[PDB]
Amino acid sequence: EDPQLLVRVRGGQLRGIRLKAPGGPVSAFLGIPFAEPPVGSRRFMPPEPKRPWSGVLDATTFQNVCYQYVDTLYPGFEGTEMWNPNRELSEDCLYLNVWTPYPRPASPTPVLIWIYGGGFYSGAASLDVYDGRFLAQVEGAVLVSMNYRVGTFGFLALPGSREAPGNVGLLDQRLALQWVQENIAAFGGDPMSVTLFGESAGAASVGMHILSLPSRSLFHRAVLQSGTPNGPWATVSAGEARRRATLLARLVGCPPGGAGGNDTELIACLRTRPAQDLVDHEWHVLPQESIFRFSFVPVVDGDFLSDTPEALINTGDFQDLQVLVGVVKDEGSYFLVYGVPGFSKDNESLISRAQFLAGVRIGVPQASDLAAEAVVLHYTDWLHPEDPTHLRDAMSAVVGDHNVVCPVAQLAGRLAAQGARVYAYIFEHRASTLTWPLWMGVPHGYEIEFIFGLPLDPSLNYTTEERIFAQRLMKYWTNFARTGDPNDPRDSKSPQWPPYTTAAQQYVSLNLKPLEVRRGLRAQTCAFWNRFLPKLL
Amino acid sequence: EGREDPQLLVRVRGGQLRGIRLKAPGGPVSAFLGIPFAEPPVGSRRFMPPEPKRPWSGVLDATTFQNVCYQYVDTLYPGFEGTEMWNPNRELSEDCLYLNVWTPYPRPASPTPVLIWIYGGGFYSGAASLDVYDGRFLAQVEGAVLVSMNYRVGTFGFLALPGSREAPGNVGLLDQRLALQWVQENIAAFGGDPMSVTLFGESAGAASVGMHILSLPSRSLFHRAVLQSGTPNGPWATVSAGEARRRATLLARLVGCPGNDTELIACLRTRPAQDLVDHEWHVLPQESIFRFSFVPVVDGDFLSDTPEALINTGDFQDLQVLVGVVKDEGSYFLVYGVPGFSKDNESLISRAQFLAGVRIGVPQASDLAAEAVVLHYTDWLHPEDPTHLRDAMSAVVGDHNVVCPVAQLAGRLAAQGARVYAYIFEHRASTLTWPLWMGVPHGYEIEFIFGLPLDPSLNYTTEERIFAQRLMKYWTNFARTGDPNDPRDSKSPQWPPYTTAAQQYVSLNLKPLEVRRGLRAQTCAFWNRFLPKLLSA
Repeated sequence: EDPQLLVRVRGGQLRGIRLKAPGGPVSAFLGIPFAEPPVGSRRFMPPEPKRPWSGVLDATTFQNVCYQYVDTLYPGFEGTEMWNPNRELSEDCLYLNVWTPYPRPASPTPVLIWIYGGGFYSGAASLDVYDGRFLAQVEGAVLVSMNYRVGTFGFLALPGSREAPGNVGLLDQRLALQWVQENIAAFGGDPMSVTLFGESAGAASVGMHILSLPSRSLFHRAVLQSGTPNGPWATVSAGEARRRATLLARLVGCPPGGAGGNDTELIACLRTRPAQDLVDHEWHVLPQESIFRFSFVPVVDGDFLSDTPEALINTGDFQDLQVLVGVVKDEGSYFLVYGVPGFSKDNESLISRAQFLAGVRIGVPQASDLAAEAVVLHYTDWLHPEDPTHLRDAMSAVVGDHNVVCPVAQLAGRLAAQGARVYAYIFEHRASTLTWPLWMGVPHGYEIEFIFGLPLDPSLNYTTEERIFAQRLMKYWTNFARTGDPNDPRDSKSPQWPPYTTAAQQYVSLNLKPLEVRRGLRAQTCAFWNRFLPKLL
Repeated sequence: EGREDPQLLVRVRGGQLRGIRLKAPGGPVSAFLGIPFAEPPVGSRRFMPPEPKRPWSGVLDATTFQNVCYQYVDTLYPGFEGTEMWNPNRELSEDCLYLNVWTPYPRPASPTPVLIWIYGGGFYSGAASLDVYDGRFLAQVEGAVLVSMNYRVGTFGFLALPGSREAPGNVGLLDQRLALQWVQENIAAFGGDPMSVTLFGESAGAASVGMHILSLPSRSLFHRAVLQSGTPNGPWATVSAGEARRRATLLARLVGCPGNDTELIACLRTRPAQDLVDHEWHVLPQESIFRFSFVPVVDGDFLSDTPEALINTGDFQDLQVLVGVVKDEGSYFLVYGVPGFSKDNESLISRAQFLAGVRIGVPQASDLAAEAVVLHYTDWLHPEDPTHLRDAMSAVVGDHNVVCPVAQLAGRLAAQGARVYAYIFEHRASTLTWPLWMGVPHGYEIEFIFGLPLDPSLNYTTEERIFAQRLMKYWTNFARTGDPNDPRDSKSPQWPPYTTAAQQYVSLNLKPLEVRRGLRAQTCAFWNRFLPKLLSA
């Protein structure tokens, strides 16, 4: 009966479990509920605060993973499985986790809050790669992660309606952030030094808390890894959200043969369907064949997001904000295998020129013929117009540039111009344990395990250099949480990480060599995506 | 005759000529200067095809250059060598259809390869009698027979009412062709070999050479071609029938000339030559640079279709061709009409001046096309940087008008079965009078090819004297064999053919031949493949 594992939060008492990290113990409080389960009449609805409970709630195990699509492209392949749910699915999933140092910090400690990715259609706070025991132990961080609704359950909107207003997955996140303001002190976290971090759709979510006023009072700093609120995939208009919602309805027999009058009736019908029925048809609502496009995503609703994220980053005022943003070396490789003909994890996917032109209409699905051609003409190496290696690598780059790198460059530029303090990075180390082929390089998400400190687990078989690398990254991130600046006060000469600016455009390479400072982030090519391409439409 | 030099009396089809013995550095040469090849195109013959020169009686004196064809005389910079060197150096007259021959002394016993020079001047100026076209060095050092002709420029050679009998257009091209015919019939009198005739020319001379390649009746008159910094395809070398009619009609109005093409032309014929020169520049549809009012027309006669159409669909089996560019094709005309630019300072310009310069250098571009140019050539790390802008302005004009047309031509020709050799000339004359920033402007390779540095009274450096010999060797080797390489000397590095697969070309400078690949390949994809489509929107 360890009093270190016994905490009273506002809703009552919790019992944690004592977990072991390589260099000592950590206290963990797993599966704490922060909301009423969003089930039955509450499906598609904003989350409500969890009611207080009697006695001592057992918070010693991860709670259920939110209901979602499960990947079966390569069944039993570690590459894909590591992202799949590692707990039972259930709409009753609004739970968070807290790792803290053992014994619980003497003074108030900066808090990191993690927001998983998964395209807004998948993910869970309980995956091995998001294990916060290492940051808690080695760096003394209080780490929090939360589940949020994904797919139709988190993101299906009939904008304007009372019963399905959209963005509820994001509100799940916001409620977990409120939960932290009110309760993290009890675990010895500092509600006054809260840093959000997230990757891919997680990073997009972080960016939305930045652009949504009611979230701004709940954190002080942000880290966006390989994702942004602006750009092609992360939001949809009200019009288009209505369209997919009503189309998902029609596809699952809602309403019987009316069909729709109003939203009230349509939503009522949608609530009566088994979770897996919605999910069965989640993927049939996209307007085009595509990759890096996802059916149910935050919506520009004039509420959570008062205007488009583009509009909001152009005019916002980010004076008292520190932000850390970066991308990996190969943002685009991963999704190629999910629907670009010619691509597979098994061979080396040396593609033809025709496969490349058809792959571009899939990668830039909203591109008109002329825009399509601009992209091809830009990305072809004219010295070797037909070399299959070049063509395979350019395909990857089209997707990564369009979806991640250029949106990130755009965000970094705007935030810096409007007064934020920005640090930017590219991550270039391919993990030795990686099970994807070499041609995919460093795919998105394969930095997370390093930031989270997994290589410090002797049992996991990372090279000894990788362990030292991971130590560095955890220092950068937690220094950034502590101070707003990833640089290490005690340390010199081994170069400083300079702020990113519109003028100098400096970012650093994160790999096994010490920091290298580079200038301009795909600057010519992003001028193409961010300045010319819009104008061509 | 009786008392004069036996080597200097020659008979041609039209009569008897007395040439002159001239000093070259390494010995004497024979020159026959001002041989008439046409009836003077005056009075009622203005705007009409040339007629062969009627035979004459007695011995025609061919010891001095003849008239220069009537043209605009530049005065932008009085006393300034850099511009003066291109200015007429004999009387301006419409009676200008003369040509010049240089051969060894004594004339060679066996037939010698003939090189025929076609001067540039944008189709509005030029003269075979400029110092930099002095044939004596190629004649003396390489034993070449060199021939150069005057051809009508400006209105006199190019004003066209397409379809009319009295001003069909392209007559300047016809003067050139008439001199090619004269060489066929008469060059053997001089020891020239009519079965080994190589055309070389620079700028509008190069575009001229290319017109002859593309025009069947000119085809039988030569075997090999050199095009220096110019092409028959591209934005300035030709105008449509419509546009030619429009400029001709406007010029007519501007000088007081009112259905009938007949009475319009008849009226133009009564106008003094200087009147047409005075209005020559007022007929261009836009403010521009690298655009000329009267240039070859696509008449469906001389040019059976556009040059672009004829290069794509023509069979170039029998053709060996040398093509190339200088380091800075665009710098020269920047001082003529892009505000910000000058010979007398370093011409650092602003972003505003650059955007304006782009509308002037690419006068046919829509707003969108122009914004594509500006996007492409902006350096997004240093987008306001005046040195880069100044150089980018040069590159836009140079690439659009010369470097990319040359690549499109080299490519199409190589694919249609021609042997193509390619170069970029990079040596700046030690004597050049333009400021440093202009680099190697077009035209400044010419004095090297013709071997002027061999005249010890000319102030070139010793390495320039050797470099000139190298180039004269390349050119006359090319004329001799269709291969610029020295057949024995496998010691020196080989100039390989340009091919679509490897796109090889050589650098010409003081260092030995170095081999490079792709001619602005990426950038030329922009001008040659993309930009056309953006001009179908």
